[PDB]
Amino acid sequence: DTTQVTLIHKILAAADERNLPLWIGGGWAIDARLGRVTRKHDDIDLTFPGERRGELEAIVEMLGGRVMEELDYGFLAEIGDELLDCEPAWWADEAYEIAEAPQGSCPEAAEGVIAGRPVRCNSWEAIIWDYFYYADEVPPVDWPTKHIESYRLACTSLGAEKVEVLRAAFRSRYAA
Ligand SMILES: NC[C@H]1O[C@H](O[C@H]2[C@H](O)[C@@H](O[C@H]3O[C@H](CO)[C@@H](O)[C@H](N)[C@H]3O)[C@H](N)C[C@@H]2N)[C@H](N)C[C@@H]1O
Ligand SMILES: Nc1ncnc2c1ncn2[C@@H]1O[C@H](COP(=O)(O)CP(=O)(O)OP(=O)(O)O)[C@@H](O)[C@H]1O
Ligand SMILES: [Mn+2]
Ligand SMILES: [Mn+2]
Repeated sequence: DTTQVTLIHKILAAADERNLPLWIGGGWAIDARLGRVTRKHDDIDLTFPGERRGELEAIVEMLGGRVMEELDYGFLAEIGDELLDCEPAWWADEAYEIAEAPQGSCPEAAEGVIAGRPVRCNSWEAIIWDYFYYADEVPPVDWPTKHIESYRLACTSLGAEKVEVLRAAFRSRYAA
């Protein structure tokens, strides 16, 4: 909705002012890379420089929100009725990287668009990688249609063959 889109704009405007890079992830990242809103989104997934967490928290608080909960992978924040699902990325040689994700997870270039404005967003590979973790908890056939359709859309955008090679790499990484 306009509330989320406006909120995304406000968060990134504030981050830009501090030269704080933030990467849109998850469902909004798919829509950003496509340059098209495809459905309603339940939250906003964000990736932030882990060593600058305080700056993202300060922006959340500046916008009238609060940190709500710590997660195994990051933290949960709330601005009004909108949920922000935040994960750190850590400096790895010459770029920020999400822990355990494929290299290039956090490109410096803005490769997506939301409401006409370029935005940084996680790579297709990083977006798809998180579905592999999900598949390991819940069989894909048992996913809500939301997740099935989002997955298939991301898959088609990147290329099915690239996805199946990536999935083989995931299986190899976590094989036991
Ligand atoms: N990078 C390593 C991590 O990757 C994945 O986490 C991913 C989480 O599963 C993602 O969170 C998802 O799962 C959580 C519940 O775990 C939901 O609350 C949330 N809305 C949903 O988006 C979150 N938004 C991104 C994160 N990369 C793995 N599930 C855990 C792993 O430690
Ligand atoms: N219980 C769970 N365990 C692990 N990964 C999960 C998960 N639930 C969701 N995920 C993964 O997290 C990513 C997206 O998470 P969610 O934010 O909950 C939905 P989404 O694709 O962002 O749509 P949305 O825009 O409506 O939020 C996908 O990779 C999905 O597979
Ligand atoms: Mn989401
Ligand atoms: Mn989420």
